[PDB]
Amino acid sequence: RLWMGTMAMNTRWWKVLVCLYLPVLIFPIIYFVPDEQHERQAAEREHQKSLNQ
Amino acid sequence: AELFLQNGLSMREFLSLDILCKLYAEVPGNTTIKPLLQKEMGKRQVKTIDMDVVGEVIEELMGDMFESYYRKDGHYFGIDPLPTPYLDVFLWAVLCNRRELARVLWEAGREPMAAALMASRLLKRMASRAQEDNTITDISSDLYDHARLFEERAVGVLDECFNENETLSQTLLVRELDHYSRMTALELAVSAESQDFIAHTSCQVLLTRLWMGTMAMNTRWWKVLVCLYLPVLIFPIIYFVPDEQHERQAAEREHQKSLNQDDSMEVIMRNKKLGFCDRIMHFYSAPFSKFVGNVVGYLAFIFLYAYVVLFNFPRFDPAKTLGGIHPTEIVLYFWVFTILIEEIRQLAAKPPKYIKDKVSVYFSDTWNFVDIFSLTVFIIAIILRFFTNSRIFTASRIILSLDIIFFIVRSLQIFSVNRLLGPKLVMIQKMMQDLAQFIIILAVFTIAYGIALHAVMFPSPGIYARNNTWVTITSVVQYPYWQMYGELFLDEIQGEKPKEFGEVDPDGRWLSPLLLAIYMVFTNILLLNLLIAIFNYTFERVQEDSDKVWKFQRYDLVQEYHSRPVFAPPLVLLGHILIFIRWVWRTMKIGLSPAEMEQMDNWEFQAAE
Amino acid sequence: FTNSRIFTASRIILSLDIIFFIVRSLQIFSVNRLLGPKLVMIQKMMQDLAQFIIILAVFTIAYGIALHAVMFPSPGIYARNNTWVTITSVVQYPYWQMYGELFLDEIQGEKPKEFGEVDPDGRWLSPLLLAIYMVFTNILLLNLLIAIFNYTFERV
Ligand SMILES: *[C@@H]1O[C@H](CO)[C@@H](O[C@@H]2O[C@H](CO)[C@@H](O)[C@H](O)[C@H]2NC(C)=O)[C@H](O)[C@H]1NC(C)=O
Ligand SMILES: *[C@@H]1O[C@H](CO)[C@@H](O[C@@H]2O[C@H](CO)[C@@H](O)[C@H](O)[C@H]2NC(C)=O)[C@H](O)[C@H]1NC(C)=O
Ligand SMILES: CC(C)CCC[C@@H](C)[C@H]1CC[C@H]2[C@@H]3CC=C4C[C@@H](O)CC[C@]4(C)[C@H]3CC[C@]12C
Ligand SMILES: CC(C)CCC[C@@H](C)[C@H]1CC[C@H]2[C@@H]3CC=C4C[C@@H](O)CC[C@]4(C)[C@H]3CC[C@]12C
Ligand SMILES: [Ca+2]
Repeated sequence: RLWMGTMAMNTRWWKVLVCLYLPVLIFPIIYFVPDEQHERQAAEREHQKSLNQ
Repeated sequence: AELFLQNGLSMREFLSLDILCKLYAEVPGNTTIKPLLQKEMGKRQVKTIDMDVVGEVIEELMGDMFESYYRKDGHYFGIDPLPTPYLDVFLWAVLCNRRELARVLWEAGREPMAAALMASRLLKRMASRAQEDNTITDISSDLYDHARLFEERAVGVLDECFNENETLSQTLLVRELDHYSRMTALELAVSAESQDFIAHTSCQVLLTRLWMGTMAMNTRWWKVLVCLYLPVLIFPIIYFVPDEQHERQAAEREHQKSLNQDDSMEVIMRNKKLGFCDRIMHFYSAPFSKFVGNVVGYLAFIFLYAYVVLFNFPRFDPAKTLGGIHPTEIVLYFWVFTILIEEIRQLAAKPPKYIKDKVSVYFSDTWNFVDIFSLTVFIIAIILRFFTNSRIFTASRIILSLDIIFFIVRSLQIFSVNRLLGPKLVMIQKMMQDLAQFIIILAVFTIAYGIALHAVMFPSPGIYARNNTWVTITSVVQYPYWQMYGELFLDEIQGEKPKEFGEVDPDGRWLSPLLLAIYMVFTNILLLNLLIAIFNYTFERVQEDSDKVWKFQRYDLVQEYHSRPVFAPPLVLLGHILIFIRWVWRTMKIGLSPAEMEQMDNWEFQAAE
Repeated sequence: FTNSRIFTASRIILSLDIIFFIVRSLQIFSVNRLLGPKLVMIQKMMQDLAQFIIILAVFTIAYGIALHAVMFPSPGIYARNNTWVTITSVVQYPYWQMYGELFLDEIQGEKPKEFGEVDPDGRWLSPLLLAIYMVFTNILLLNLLIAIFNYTFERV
């Protein structure tokens, strides 16, 4: 996790290699820790809902 | 729940449809099934849970065209009781990941072995679903461990069934189960990758019996080889399953005296008899006879392809008749076209019914890469052949003369039917990883030494500078590599051989052997001996597992040759047409009677107890 | 019978029978406490050697046919016009190349008189195919055979 410092856990080497020299691609294709944590929290709020109605 | 069942609760009366819908309505929230049910009923806009939703989730958790009975049976839509109360409450228990409740409901059930195999499939498939998805919480190791428990239970019931009666247990493995979408227990044990179940003696003996499809157990290869081409010898010397079973029954009737004064599975597992014309077609329909045929045809192909490549592959000239082409090469086109058709029908006959899914499962095993590569490479060569130009003709003959490697290396699959060679060929592919790691480290030392050696021998500008880029780049890689295998270029790297090797710099003449000496210590008597140590370490660990992997792959082998065309290697392409006629007109299991199905359920249940 | 051909057959047959009469000595060596068990261990290792040679033969023949086809084209200027030497060369040269007898001068352009003149495109294909063959033969299979013998030696 410290090796993946403020960056999504499944970001591959080539994606980093492309984004290192093309910093315009840095925003669209690189996911971050807030994004995945927001997704998990947004999902887990929905799982607590009742299955009917 | 266990205590209520075994005191005075009867699940036939208890479980109605509303109770079952109420059970699925009140799933916890922390489980894996809850997101899946929500996602399924999320699409198609349905506010209330029903069994159609649950059926579709169970269908997508078993991908090989599974058909849950909730989607079709009339009892699960919206009084007489439900058909299988114990089963669908057990399915609810395993989908909620409740260990003790699933065990309790498993022990009070009709088919323990099939239910256990379906459970393990469901658990490990939803485990992988939970692992690879971000909007589902990772409880994957718990689900894999629970799947492993049900795998052990399935093997245990099989083992007890085998110890009681060895024949009817093999009949138990090929039962066409009605509650599991017409799918047999062996197919369920293959769907969930259960190597311990398939490696069990009962399954292995069954696979050997299916391999000997409607043919005596001790019919040797040469007897089949003779009878394959001489079909008049098919009746006298080939024994069959009815003959040996008639002999055993006729003997066992005498032992009781006082001492004083497409129907292959049926004829395997019944008391059916074969006439004259039946036991010809049944001989040709056997997987082992198709295998022997395949081997003979394959040998013919390799000798034919080796001849054309070594001796007679001329260039195309329009002046001569037929382009000066020997008939041999046309016979080669014919056989490669036959192999192409075989690979097309191997693609077409996969379990999923989606061309992407067929292709995805078709490229699962690594042989099909080699198959499609070698076939593509061949077609490209024959396309390039006809143009009458020295450069691209040289490209054509080189491409064929290298494709021989892949067609010959493809023989190792027909060698892997053997008990001894099979496991060894699995062990080799498991050692390829350690070889790959070794070559990476070796490449680093090789290139370091190579650049240093070439720089010192041949200075960069000057009198001794070789004025050519490609030979420099290739020499750096070349000479260090051959020096590993004892090809020491001691005359060359020192002063001698000015004409052949090239004249060396005066100070390179004494640096080169010194650098060689150091390189030979760190390469030959360190790394190579370390590679020997790595292989001996991993051989024992791989020895344990590679046998099970070979045991498991015997099913695919038998199932492959069960579906192959009936006719022999010379006419095999003619045989292929009959499958096309059957397909344009528009299997390893038996259907039992209701009385027999009841008897088999009772015997299986007692074995589970 | 006094005839050069069958006399040559006679002396060759005797000069090869010496092998079997000398190898027969290993039974009189097997009365020893130490040499006896070792001679039993050898015959139990012959099975693993047999399996190894089968797999090795498949790689040898694949490489052999490819090598000879590329060096010497099938008809043409560089086609060697002799069937027996072709059949024996396919088997021969790959086999000696296992034991470090790399024919690097021969499979490349040099030695036109001894080995035979090679096709211009075979001159650069042959070392590349050799290099691949040497990886999969010397530093994979032979080391795997060492691993197989050490595994089975304790059990035997
Ligand atoms: C490579 O090219 C270089 C430069 O043209 C050659 O070096 C010259 O060789 C001549 C003849 O021996 C000398 O008189 C010069 O003094 C050299 N030049 C320098 C700058 O020192 C060299 O001969 C060529 N080498 C080969 C092998 O062709
Ligand atoms: C093998 O035989 C072939 C065919 O007879 C010979 O190839 C011919 O060689 C001559 C002389 O070099 C050329 O003029 C012809 O063009 C070649 N024929 C063709 C069809 O290209 C070849 O010389 C013989 N090889 C050996 C080593 O004896
Ligand atoms: C095995 C142990 C003793 C290490 C041996 C290292 C030897 C082989 C190395 C180290 C120094 C090297 C020598 C260094 C100097 C010379 C002088 C001249 O003739 C060129 C080669 C020659 C003769 C080298 C031959 C190889 C060499 C002798
Ligand atoms: C050990 C690792 C680095 C792999 C090394 C592979 C080397 C030895 C292989 C791969 C490509 C091959 C080269 C391909 C092209 C040429 C050009 C010419 O000179 C003929 C041989 C030569 C020089 C080959 C020599 C052997 C070669 C260099
Ligand atoms: Ca295939």
